Amino acid sequence: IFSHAQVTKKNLLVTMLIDQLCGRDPTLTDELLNILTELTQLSKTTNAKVALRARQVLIASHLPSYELRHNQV
Amino acid sequence: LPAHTLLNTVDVELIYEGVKYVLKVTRQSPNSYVVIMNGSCVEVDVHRLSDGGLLLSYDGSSYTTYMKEEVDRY
Amino acid sequence: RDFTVASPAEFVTRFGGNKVIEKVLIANNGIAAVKCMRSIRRWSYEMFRNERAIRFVVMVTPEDLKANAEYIKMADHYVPVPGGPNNNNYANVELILDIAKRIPVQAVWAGWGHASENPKLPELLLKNGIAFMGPPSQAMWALGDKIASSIVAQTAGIPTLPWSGSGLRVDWQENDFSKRILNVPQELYEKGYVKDVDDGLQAAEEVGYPVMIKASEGGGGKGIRKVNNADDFPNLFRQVQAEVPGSPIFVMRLAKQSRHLEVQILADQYGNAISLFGRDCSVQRRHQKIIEEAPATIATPAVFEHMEQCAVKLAKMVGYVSAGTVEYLYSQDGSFYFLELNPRLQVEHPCTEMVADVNLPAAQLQIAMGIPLYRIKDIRMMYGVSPWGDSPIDFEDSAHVPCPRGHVIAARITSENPDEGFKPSSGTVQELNFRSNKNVWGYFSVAAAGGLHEFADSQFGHCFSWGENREEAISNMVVALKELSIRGDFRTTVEYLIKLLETESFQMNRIDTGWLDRLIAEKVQAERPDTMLGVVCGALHVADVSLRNSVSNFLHSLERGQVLPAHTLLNTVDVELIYEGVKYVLKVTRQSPNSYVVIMNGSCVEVDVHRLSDGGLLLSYDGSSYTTYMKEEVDRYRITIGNKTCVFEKENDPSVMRSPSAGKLIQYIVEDGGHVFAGQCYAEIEVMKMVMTLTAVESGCIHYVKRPGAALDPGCVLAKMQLDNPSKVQQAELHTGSLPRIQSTALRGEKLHRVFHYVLDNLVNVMNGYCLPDPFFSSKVKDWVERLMKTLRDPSLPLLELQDIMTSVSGRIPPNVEKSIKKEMAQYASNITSVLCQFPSQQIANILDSHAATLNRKSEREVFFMNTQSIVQLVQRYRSGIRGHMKAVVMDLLRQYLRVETQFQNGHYDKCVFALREENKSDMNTVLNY
Amino acid sequence: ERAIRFVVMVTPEDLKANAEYIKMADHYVPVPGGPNNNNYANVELILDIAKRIPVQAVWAGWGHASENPKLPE
Amino acid sequence: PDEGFKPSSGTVQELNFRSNKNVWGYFSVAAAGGLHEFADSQFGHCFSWGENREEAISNMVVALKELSIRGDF
Repeated sequence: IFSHAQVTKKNLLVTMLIDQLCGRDPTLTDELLNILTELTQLSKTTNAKVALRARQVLIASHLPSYELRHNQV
Repeated sequence: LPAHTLLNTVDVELIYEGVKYVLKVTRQSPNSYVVIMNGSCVEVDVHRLSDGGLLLSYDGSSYTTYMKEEVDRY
Repeated sequence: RDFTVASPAEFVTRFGGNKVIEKVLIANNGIAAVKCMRSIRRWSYEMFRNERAIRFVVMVTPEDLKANAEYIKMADHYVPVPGGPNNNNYANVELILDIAKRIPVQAVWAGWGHASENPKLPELLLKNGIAFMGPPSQAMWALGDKIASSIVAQTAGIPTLPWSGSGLRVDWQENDFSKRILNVPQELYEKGYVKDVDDGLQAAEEVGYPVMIKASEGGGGKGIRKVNNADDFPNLFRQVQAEVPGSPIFVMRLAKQSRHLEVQILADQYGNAISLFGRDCSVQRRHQKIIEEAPATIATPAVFEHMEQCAVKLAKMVGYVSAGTVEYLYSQDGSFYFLELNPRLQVEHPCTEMVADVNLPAAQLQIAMGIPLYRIKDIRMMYGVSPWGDSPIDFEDSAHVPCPRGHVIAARITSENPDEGFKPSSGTVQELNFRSNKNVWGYFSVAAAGGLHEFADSQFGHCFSWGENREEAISNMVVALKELSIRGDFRTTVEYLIKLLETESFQMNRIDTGWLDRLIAEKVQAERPDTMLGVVCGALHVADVSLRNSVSNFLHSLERGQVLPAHTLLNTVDVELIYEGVKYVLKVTRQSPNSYVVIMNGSCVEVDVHRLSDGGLLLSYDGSSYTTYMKEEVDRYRITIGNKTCVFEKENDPSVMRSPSAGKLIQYIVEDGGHVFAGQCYAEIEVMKMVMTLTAVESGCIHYVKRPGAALDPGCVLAKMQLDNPSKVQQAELHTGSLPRIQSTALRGEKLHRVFHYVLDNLVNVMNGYCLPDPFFSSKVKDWVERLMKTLRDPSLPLLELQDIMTSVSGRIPPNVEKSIKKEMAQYASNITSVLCQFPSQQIANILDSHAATLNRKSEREVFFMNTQSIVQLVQRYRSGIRGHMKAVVMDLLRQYLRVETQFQNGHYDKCVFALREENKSDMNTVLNY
Repeated sequence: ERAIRFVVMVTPEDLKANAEYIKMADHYVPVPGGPNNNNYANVELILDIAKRIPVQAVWAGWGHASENPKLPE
Repeated sequence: PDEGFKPSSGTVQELNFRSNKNVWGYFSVAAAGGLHEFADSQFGHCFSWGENREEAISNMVVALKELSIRGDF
């Protein structure tokens, strides 16, 4: 209960820790994928920002990071 | 009970020699307390002693402290 | 008297030092930390007029914090460190350096803890500009293990040695520094250590029968063998070679039973070393010090001065600074042997402080600042020189000036358990009260709140006593120890120390290093109270706990709206206690809230019991009063009477399986006659309509008493089990006698108006439910009635009451009324034994009302009406004379009866109780009383 | 250490307050409480106790009876 | 001493007098227990010895600064 009461502040921390881990490195191992796909399932509106940002990571980590396209083309 | 009767912040008011001081007290950990007055904050390491008192570390110096609450005084 | 210092810098400048110390780290805990901080702060106030001029940093483990260690609150700053064994917190020299540099400190003090035996710490500290309050590492190396120590002692004035491998030595270096280079003494090492099976015999042929063989890494119960024969040497010798395979072994001659003396050495960083004084430390248990004594009174002046000279020569040639101890073995014929140098301050160092008027830890601080000995105040006074000066001292020419003042005994309080050996115990403190007095003091590492944890060593406090001579010091110590109070979960060896100090062999100073071992084998754990008193006291404690629990639970039930029947609020308790194999069975009841009765085998004793706020009981038994405490353990009761302890066993021995509760037996799980193991379920019972199994406690062959399907009572007999009977066979021999009895405080012929109160109060308490058992009730009550009837018909009663109430108030009574009252009561006394004799209640009332008819105003009104109230009460009671008063008393008792019993008519118990509960809403004690 | 026995007079107040002298004494006798004139400044009571419990001496010190010249008589 | 010198009373919570060399003292109440209405002031006495005036003062000052008395009074 106590830790749940400060959910918004925790969400700020969660987003900062996502951006420093899956930022300029669009790759996801099969340990982070489990977390991200679990995190996007928080449907309550209090935890939207984390579920949104996680989604942005998970969907963005399928496009080649512009070196592959440059080289192949 | 709802999750606003289990607060982590306390407002404290204390008058000394006619001067009123208003402070907020919160925690960064079970032992790390933060005292805030007029937008300035100080960190204190607090440990609970078995004898009812508190062991503080404030500005390097440590202290052992005790409080008794009276009807109209601390 | 012109020295004006305020900071350590100025002090160093004035006294000629070279290093300023403002912060000290203590790499220790408990007693050592406490003592260091206290002594140095005293000195700091003396010099700087600031008790906190030197700041102390301590390292705190979570264990010490949770145990509320005493040193924590004293420290200026604390830093947490990892807990557990010493190698994580205090014996980690690299961690010590890390803290010392993290928090900028100028020195480190180690004392007698865990790091002062590690020669690597001074190196690490000196390489970073940090002053260690102790020797340099080169000394601690040269003072290495035992072979090097025995060799190096022989390079100057040679102390005798009992063949430390051999009696061979090296060349002379009387006052020159030298390291233990393995070029010359290697030969000695080759003789000091052995390789083959027959090498050690070459020592045995010269030393004799008592040979001790030890490995270079021996210790902790292994690697040590004591050879008592000549032809059995190869056996135990080869054993030691196998105890630590691959390591070198050494052989030495074993010590005789004689005295262990010590010399305290103190030295500066400029090559000046002095001997302070000695100590006699020959009270040891398994080579552990217990009692120390400061004047070394066994050694004659000549030989003792020689020992001092040898110790100083060793310290000078090796290059020792700050402080240390040299041990000697003193034989009864005036011949000493070198044992070892301890390169650190000892715990028993106050012994030499108190008789030299010095401060050793402060002296260490001043040495660390680079101050020579001839500038430190106390040393200067010790050699008869003005403190406030700078003149040098010729320590060799004035070495006869120092002289001990008095005699000191230091007794250490350990946490061992003299019962069943000396196993270290631990737990919480409930009370710690050391009553100090003139010439007695002491200090502890724990307070009343706090405790001793697993990693917290023994020796949690020290007591010291000074006297002019040996006998006075003993007397002070003995009394002081008998007066202190230590109570907790752990055991506290104090009473044994008392018994030792009262032993004639100690007092006549006829002891040796094997004294206590011999006494231990003779089973000397005495200092027990008398059995009868212990039995009574334990009975009272057990019964009182049971009675208070009954009251509390019953009252709690009443508050919640439940009514329990009136047989769960009992006034009689059965107590069973085994002492020294003898079982005692007693009943305890009450004649009043404070009057208890203990009954055994048809004999009763009365005890006056008062509850103390501290958890104990105040007793009055046979005239004598006692203060007692009880602690209930799993299978024992620990009873403290005064300062003596008695332990009673709680019977659990017959190995009979019993039902823990009421209920019903459904079935048994195993066969009758089958073997059962502990923890296996043997039976199935149901209480509460909810089934509960039953596990066996012991492994054995079970035979069942009750047949399947049976009513179960708590503590009933269900099934016996046959075991192998390890012990506790026939621990009954039920005592069948009678308890003490000589008094009773019946007031037989004492004043007659005190008897009134006595008998009346007993009868009132009967009316309130306090009643003896069957053969005792109406054996004393009839007498109470008869005595009351006789008292109430005696005409002398009311005047006696008047005497007491009038005499208690002499002042604040106008002289007029005072004189009149005295006259009237005298007339009444003159008319005793006359049919017209009547108590002049009206006349007393008349004169008091006359003065009140005058009616002085303004604080002369109220004083008169108030200080005469007792007289008013007395005259009101005897308006109709002794006859009316008698009838009034008896009527009032009958009214008590009706006050209770008219409430329990009209229906059943619970209905009446609910009526009372609903009337007395705001108080449930009233209901309980009914 | 207990060759000379000491009797003390105990009021209910001192008993409830766990006065230190109570535990040290060898014997105690209760007396009436309140001001000093009921318990300790009452010389006649002191005599009454001294004879009721056969004692050979009475020490008063600096309390309340040592300023009353009637007690030695 | 605050607001004059009115006598106070109540329960004791802690009484720890840390004795030392040449210092001692004693009290009429223990940690458990208290001071009641009829219980006079002067519940303890501390004594310190020295060779001269100055040393005795020093001992007394330090010892007083080291003791702990806590209670309602």
